[PDB]
Amino acid sequence: CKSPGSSCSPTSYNCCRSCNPYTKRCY
Repeated sequence: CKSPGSSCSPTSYNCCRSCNPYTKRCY
């Protein structure tokens, strides 16, 4: 995954804790 806080794409949700759609950053 991507680490929390990290610059990610909203729709792919490619974080361990989902990508915040508004900020492009993992919860």
